[PDB]
Amino acid sequence: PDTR
Amino acid sequence: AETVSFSWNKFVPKQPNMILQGDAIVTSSGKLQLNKVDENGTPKPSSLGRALYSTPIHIWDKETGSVASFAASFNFTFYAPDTKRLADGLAFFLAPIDTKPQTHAGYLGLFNENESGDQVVAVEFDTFRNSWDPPNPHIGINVNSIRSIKTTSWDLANNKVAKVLITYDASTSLLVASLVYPSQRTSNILSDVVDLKTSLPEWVRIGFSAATGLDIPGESHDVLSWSFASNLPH
Ligand SMILES: *[C@@H]1O[C@H](CO)[C@@H](O[C@@H]2O[C@H](CO)[C@@H](O)[C@H](O)[C@H]2NC(C)=O)[C@H](O)[C@H]1NC(C)=O
Ligand SMILES: *[C@H]1O[C@H](CO)[C@H](O)[C@H](O)[C@H]1NC(C)=O
Ligand SMILES: [Mn+2]
Ligand SMILES: [Mn+2]
Repeated sequence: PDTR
Repeated sequence: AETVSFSWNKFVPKQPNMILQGDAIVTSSGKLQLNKVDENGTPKPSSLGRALYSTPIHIWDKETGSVASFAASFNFTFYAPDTKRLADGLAFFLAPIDTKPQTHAGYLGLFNENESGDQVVAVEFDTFRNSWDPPNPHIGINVNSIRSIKTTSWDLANNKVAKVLITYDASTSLLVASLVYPSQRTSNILSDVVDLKTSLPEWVRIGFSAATGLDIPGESHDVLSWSFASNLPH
């Protein structure tokens, strides 16, 4: 799960 | 045969052989503090700092087609207040003469989600898992992209001294990077091939970029010493  | 070399075991404020960018400063205690930090040591989110060696390095020559070999070594530490939530990381890199900071956070101030802006070659010490990343912190060799062409596991230690050695052999085009924590007696190592001619301009600057996390503090990054030596034969 990558952020932004 | 061109050569250059330098070394030191402290940094020193306002030293004019050093180009600072972003949040970078040199402390009175002689550390290259790459990230913004509050009064007691705690990193601020969306910090990014870079620092370059003043002198451009002649990395390859178009006329003769020859390529430089080189070696870089340095000690670095990090402070993470919460050891289970970490902040992107730190990298050693070569970039164009006029290189400026790129996207921060997970791109480490070195690359961008789009095609590109600079031509960058780097060895990353990556603490946070982005979508392009393998699981767990790692060392990586990055060639014009944040997606490392190869990675290996990196045995983090909060606060402890990491002794890095990075070498490039033009005769094999092999970039090799090793990390050692002498207090832990742990070692890590990585190697892959990289064509400098197709990934960098003839002249580059070398240096460090370190980014903290977007929404979170994560970890600060301090470089304590630095050596480099390079050789461009005919
Ligand atoms: C990595 O580099 C640093 C800085 O050169 C070394 O720490 C310094 O050396 C001695 C350690 O006993 C002290 O007098 C200094 O105050 C230290 N400086 C700083 C800024 O911390 C460190 O020992 C080196 N580690 C290695 C080569 O393993
Ligand atoms: C999103 O935030 C996290 C910290 O929570 C990391 O900094 C991560 O690298 C960020 N994502 C991107 C794409 O920069
Ligand atoms: Mn990452
Ligand atoms: Mn990575």
